[PDB]
Amino acid sequence: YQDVNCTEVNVFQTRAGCLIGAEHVNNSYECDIPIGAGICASYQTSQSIIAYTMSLGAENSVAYSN
Amino acid sequence: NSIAIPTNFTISVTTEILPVSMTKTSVDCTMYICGDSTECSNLLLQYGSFCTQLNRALTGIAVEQDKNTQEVFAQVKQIYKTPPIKDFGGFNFSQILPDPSKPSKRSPIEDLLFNKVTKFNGLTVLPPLLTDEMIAQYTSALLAGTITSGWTFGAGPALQIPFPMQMAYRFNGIGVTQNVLYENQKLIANQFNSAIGKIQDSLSSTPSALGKLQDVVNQNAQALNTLVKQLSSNFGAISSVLNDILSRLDPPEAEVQIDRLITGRLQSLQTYVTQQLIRAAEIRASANLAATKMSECVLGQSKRVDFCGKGYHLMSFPQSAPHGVVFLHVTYVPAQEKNFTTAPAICHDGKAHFPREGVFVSNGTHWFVTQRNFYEPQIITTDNTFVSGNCDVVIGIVNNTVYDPLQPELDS
Amino acid sequence: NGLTVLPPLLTDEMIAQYTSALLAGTITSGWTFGAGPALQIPFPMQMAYRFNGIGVTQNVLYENQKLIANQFNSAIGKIQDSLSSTPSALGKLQDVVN
Amino acid sequence: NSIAIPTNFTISVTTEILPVSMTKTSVDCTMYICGDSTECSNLLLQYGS
Amino acid sequence: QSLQTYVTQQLIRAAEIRASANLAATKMSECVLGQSKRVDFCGKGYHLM
Ligand SMILES: *[C@@H]1O[C@H](CO)[C@@H](O)[C@H](O)[C@H]1NC(C)=O
Ligand SMILES: *[C@@H]1O[C@H](CO)[C@@H](O)[C@H](O)[C@H]1NC(C)=O
Ligand SMILES: *[C@@H]1O[C@H](CO)[C@@H](O)[C@H](O)[C@H]1NC(C)=O
Ligand SMILES: *[C@@H]1O[C@H](CO)[C@@H](O)[C@H](O)[C@H]1NC(C)=O
Ligand SMILES: *[C@@H]1O[C@H](CO)[C@@H](O)[C@H](O)[C@H]1NC(C)=O
Ligand SMILES: *[C@@H]1O[C@H](CO)[C@@H](O)[C@H](O)[C@H]1NC(C)=O
Ligand SMILES: *[C@@H]1O[C@H](CO)[C@@H](O)[C@H](O)[C@H]1NC(C)=O
Repeated sequence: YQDVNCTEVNVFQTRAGCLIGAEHVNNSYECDIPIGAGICASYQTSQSIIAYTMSLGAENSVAYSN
Repeated sequence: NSIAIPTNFTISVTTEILPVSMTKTSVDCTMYICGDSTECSNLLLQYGSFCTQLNRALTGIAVEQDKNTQEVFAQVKQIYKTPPIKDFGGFNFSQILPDPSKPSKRSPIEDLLFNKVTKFNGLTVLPPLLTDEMIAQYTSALLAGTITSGWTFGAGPALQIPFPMQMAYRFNGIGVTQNVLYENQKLIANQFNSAIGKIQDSLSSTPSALGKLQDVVNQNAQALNTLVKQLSSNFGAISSVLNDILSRLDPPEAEVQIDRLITGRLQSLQTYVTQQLIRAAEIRASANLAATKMSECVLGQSKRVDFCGKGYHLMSFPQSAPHGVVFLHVTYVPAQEKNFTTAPAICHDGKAHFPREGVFVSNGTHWFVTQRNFYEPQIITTDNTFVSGNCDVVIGIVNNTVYDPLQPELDS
Repeated sequence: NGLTVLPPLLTDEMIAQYTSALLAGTITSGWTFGAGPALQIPFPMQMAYRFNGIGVTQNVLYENQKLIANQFNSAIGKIQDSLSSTPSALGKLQDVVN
Repeated sequence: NSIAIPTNFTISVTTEILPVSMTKTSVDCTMYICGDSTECSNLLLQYGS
Repeated sequence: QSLQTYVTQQLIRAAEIRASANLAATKMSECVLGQSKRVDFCGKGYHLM
């Protein structure tokens, strides 16, 4: 539901509104279904719909020197 | 027979801004045209399916904007991080790299840009998919990669390389030998740093530098305002609000008046959406131009003249501004020049002698061969002159002597 | 019926002076006049750079200067003839106007 | 194992033609819709902006 | 209705004319002001001036 503060309608709240039926995983993977405002959702294993925080690619660092 | 070869250069840094996208909006037909009404909705029902392709077009525009930002910024696979000890030969990027001590991780020029640039009838604004800190992570990745790696992170794995050697190659790519860098490191460093500082001050003081972002926002708002201004006009009817028409009349003619309002508001919605379609087309053109600039300009040294700044091209750095990108192109410009006398060949033993790379200049009484973008003269030997023919057919040949490094050694 | 026609800001003399500047620059300077200060150069040396830029070496130009000059000139003349005779030369513009 | 190399050249000069700007017109709204009239302006003030 | 169709058609025409104007600007900067290497951008054959 878009933009409702969701006191008036599992339940999760975010900048885009509140979505019902999705467990907020603290992890982060490649985006599957764009939800909005940096959060997006997928269907992953029991097998459930989850809504997590997008990733930007695996971190890296190059051993620069002179 | 007169050639003018520059004897001194100057680095330059110039700003080019391109808008990427716009606001993702949406408008509900029934709530705008007949909000909280029953007779109005019944009358609107018999207009076929006009107000579903409106939402179709608007959703197309919104998802398109998300695609625009994605392809403009998300061209790096991993996320690189700049080294912990910054010793870049003398160059000072402290004004473009994100400062950790900042409250929000955005480098000072990005902060300057963010500061510089500044309803409820179903009108809804969906929020963008990417968020500004994610955009900051992308541009920091691009900057760290192009500072430690070079162009090699956009053609495979990212390979490290010092920074003075990277600029040695970036000169050697525009026909200037690299010894000019390795001997004017200090001068070039100072010109680089002072140029970036001037960029900060110039765009900070002058507030109309980035107008071609602000304009976008402005005009969008105007459209929306005009839209709501159409809910207070009576389009040739009795009044401008449904409740008064219903209360003060009967259905046999309330139907007619409501029909008039429906036609007027439907026409206003149609004009709004077609205008948005044309505007989105032009903004997509500029988004594709930004993507090409980021590919051929930020990830490589380009030769397409005046694509990447007036001058020969060296480097570029991206920064993000609200709904747009700003590039800082680092270019090279020759400054001080000098007259000389030029000659296309040198008949030495009867054979001509053309130069492999470099023109044949002279001051009053001595002939030298020098490269074509920096006065650096060497003596003429058989290591930079190749022979072809006999000295007849050229029009302009000039006698001289051409040294030979092997003669004195064989004369031991 | 309220159908005005504004006049263009630049006038055909102004754009004629622009294109004369571009021509005189590329004839006396080369490409060095679009990347900073304008630097003079003969014309055969400029043609030698143009030739050297596409793989062919320069001695071909400095030894076929005469022949290349004749080919250049005759080609320009036939351009004058071909776009002078044919009626459909300027079609790309005229459609716009129509 | 056979290669064919040229031994002579020829210079061409091809013309190429591009539009740049169209005609700058402008049309008044009320004068076109209907001008030199009163009922026009009175009735059209309520159509919108 | 007549005015609205006229102006929308004009907007689309102006858009494609702007596309051609940008193409001409790129050709004049990259080809008149510089030697080009990207084929068949500046006439069939290798490009000189
Ligand atoms: C409403 O939304 C805001 C988020 O901005 C939140 O602080 C607040 O807890 C929500 N509920 C109420 C009753 O305001
Ligand atoms: C080249 O230009 C700089 C100023 O931009 C000057 O300080 C430097 O001395 C010049 N080089 C020579 C040999 O004069
Ligand atoms: C780099 O530039 C900044 C100017 O913003 C200066 O304050 C800082 O001292 C410089 N740091 C180094 C290592 O040169
Ligand atoms: C070039 O330098 C001067 C001109 O200032 C000239 O007299 C001289 O003959 C030329 N050659 C050398 C080695 O100085
Ligand atoms: C340049 O022009 C002058 C006068 O026309 C002529 O005498 C001279 O031979 C020319 N210089 C060369 C190298 O051909
Ligand atoms: C060049 O050398 C030959 C023989 O030494 C001579 O005939 C010719 O006149 C010379 N040309 C000049 C300009 O000295
Ligand atoms: C090359 O082509 C031209 C065309 O007329 C011709 O005149 C010339 O004799 C040919 N041979 C050489 C060696 O250039």
